[PDB]
Amino acid sequence: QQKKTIAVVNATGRQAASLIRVAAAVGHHVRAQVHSLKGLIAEELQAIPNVTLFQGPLLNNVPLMDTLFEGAHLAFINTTSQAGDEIAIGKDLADAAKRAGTIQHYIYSSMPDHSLYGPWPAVPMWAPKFTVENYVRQLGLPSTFVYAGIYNNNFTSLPYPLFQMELMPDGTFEWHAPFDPDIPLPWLDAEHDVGPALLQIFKDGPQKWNGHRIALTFETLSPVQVCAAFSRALNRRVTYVQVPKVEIKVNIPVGYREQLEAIEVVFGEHKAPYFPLPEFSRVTDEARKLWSGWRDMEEYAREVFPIEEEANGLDWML
Ligand SMILES: [Cl-]
Ligand SMILES: [Cl-]
Ligand SMILES: [Cl-]
Ligand SMILES: [Cl-]
Repeated sequence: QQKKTIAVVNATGRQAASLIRVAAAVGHHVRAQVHSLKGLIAEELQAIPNVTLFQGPLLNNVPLMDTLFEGAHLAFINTTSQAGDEIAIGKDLADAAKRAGTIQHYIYSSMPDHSLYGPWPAVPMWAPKFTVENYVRQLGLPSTFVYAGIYNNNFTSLPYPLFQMELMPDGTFEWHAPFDPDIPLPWLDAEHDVGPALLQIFKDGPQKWNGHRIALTFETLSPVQVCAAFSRALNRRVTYVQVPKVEIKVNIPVGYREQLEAIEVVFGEHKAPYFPLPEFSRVTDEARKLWSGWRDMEEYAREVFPIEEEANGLDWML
């Protein structure tokens, strides 16, 4: 009954773009911030009638935030550490949403602070989000926090850290990571499943979800199980190899290296849970109730992975 307007930031990011596409298709008007209008996705998103893009930085730009929230009733916020000041930006956005007065439900995409649950270090790009989560909880605005599982499409044969599905000379594939071969990890098809799940949270409403933490993951798989889904999907031998240090074969930003080293220690060295919150110990229950049509790792490897690889210029799929 009159779809409410949704405000979003980082519009071209996976989580935001997924929500935007489905929300607009069902009638929601969307107000989305993007750092720049250029780009395959930004251009794709601005061509959707129900969507309006507002280009500019979030860093020290509250005015843009006030503009974004004007006339909005719902918000889905996901920040990045890129411009630095992620905590600051997250608080400014929450304050801007409160000030707009019209936001009835504010969803923030949070991550754990591992050092709170054991003799473990805080993963640099995750812990900050939890801080923002604590802040948002204090605002007199209904809020819900989603914890995203590992994206299925992090996988690529390009020489990128942690999630390379390396193509060997013999046509076989190998995934090398510090993750214990058998401890199940939480996965997520961002493209297809983030959008529908977030929309159901909005449909259910703030009385049901105010204050809740939801694990946005629809299936748990150990690395060994992931490789077998790929092997089964591509009819190729795909095997997992546990490695102490992440193989970093290309140059990466300083902050990303620190993130990876934290990962070597937390999952490699300590074998700590991905979601170390007591609430998340099935961890997939709520997510599946929210969106029944979620896709698994085998469908990704077989139906999307080949196309994404060809799009990146790879030829193994001929
Ligand atoms: Cl609505
Ligand atoms: Cl438009
Ligand atoms: Cl509150
Ligand atoms: Cl490089």
